[PDB]
Amino acid sequence: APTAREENVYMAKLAEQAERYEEMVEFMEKVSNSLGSEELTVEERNLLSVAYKNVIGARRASWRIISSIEQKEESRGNEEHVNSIREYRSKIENELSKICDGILKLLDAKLIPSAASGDSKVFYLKMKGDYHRYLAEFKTGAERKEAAESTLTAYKAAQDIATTELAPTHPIRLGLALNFSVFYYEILNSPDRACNLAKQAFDEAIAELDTLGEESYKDSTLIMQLLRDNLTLWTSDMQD
Amino acid sequence: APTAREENVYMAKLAEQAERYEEMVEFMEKVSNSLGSEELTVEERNLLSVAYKNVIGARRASWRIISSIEQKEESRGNEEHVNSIREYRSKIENELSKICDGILKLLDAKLIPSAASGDSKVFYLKMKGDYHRYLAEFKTGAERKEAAESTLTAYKAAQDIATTELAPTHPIRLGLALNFSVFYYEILNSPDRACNLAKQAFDEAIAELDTLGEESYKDSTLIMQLLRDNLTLWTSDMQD
Amino acid sequence: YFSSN
Amino acid sequence: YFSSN
Repeated sequence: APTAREENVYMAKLAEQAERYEEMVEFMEKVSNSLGSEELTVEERNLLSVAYKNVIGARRASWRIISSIEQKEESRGNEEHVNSIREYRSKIENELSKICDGILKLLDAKLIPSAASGDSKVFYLKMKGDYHRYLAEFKTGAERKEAAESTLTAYKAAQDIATTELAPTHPIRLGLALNFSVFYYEILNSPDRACNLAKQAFDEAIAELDTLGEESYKDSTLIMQLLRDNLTLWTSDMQD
Repeated sequence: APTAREENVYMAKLAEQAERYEEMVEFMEKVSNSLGSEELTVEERNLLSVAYKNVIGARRASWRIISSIEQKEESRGNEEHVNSIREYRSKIENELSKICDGILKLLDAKLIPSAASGDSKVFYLKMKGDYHRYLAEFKTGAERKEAAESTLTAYKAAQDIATTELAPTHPIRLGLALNFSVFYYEILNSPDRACNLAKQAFDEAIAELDTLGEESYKDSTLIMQLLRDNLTLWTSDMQD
Repeated sequence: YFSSN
Repeated sequence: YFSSN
């Protein structure tokens, strides 16, 4: 008979196919809270991150829509709609704060103390950077500073390991550079250090591809397109 | 200051934009449970139906996916996965049964006793037909018969009013024919009376368009394409 | 799975 | 809103 861990992993993949990512999250958390000294397999670790990226991702999209609407109704001085919109937004933000705190507790409690290779250390620290950065995207004032500070500590810990342990062409490292640069551009409003970081990750990858090739080419070339996309539209905005 | 009814309607439209249809349903139900002798406006009545069609619609899509998977794992004799898949399916079915019973209680309690024109009588009876037919799609045995029986009573009550009160080109009447025929084809497995019904609705619409024109042409011509689509692939299957 | 309004 | 991994 299969173990609970096997059946939770199987349910999670059923949850992903039915597109019920909340329950996908719950199943993958049962797997994580059942760990001893060992760490998640690449597959389970990617199932956890896909679950959470899709739960948070639906709220982020909702937040963005409700924010743009509120910015329009502010533009007309239509306060009653504005107050309704903001109660709605505040509710979406309460979910964002809960989803983030779920994964962020897991990461510090189970996942990061189990990481045993460079691959997973970077993977979990970058995911800690990511979810502190989703908080930053909507927090204001004192709360925003704390998020941004947490984000920067996590991404820099990730990158100290990534640049010393993974190849320039590794998708988790390229993904880290991609997000770290986005954090400089959109949270810290620093286009100078966004481009320096993004373009340096791209150039070290190109250099490795030109001399050594790489394995898992599929994933990296697309993140590399992402890097180049953000770069060419960041640098058109500095000029334009 | 705007009334609670106005602010619930406004929230529902915010819920639709953020794609949070569960809460859209809740807001539109507050509007319906606040009715006296008057009925919902065309707008609010369509907001309620869009809310529910999107809540149920996500479970139906999930059910279909989990059903096809289970039919495959049955095909291999892989019973342990089959039993996991069916606990998952049974959970989706428990949500389908709850969503359906929500709108079906509202329809009999508030909406149908308030309907005062042909337009809304047909609209609510057809929506009662629709949600008994979503139950039929997954129920078995005795439960399936009761659903199918409820479905047929509702659609025939709708159609007795539709054919006597609305024009052949009216989208609610064409939509009724579209669904009624689907119920014959997919629930009653009767392709003969599906085509007779679908093709008769189409032909009376074509006849009215050819002689009198029609207003709200936008919506009807597309439902009419739907009728013709189902017809041409139903009749290719009877031949093929 | 056929088209329905 | 920019591209992120």
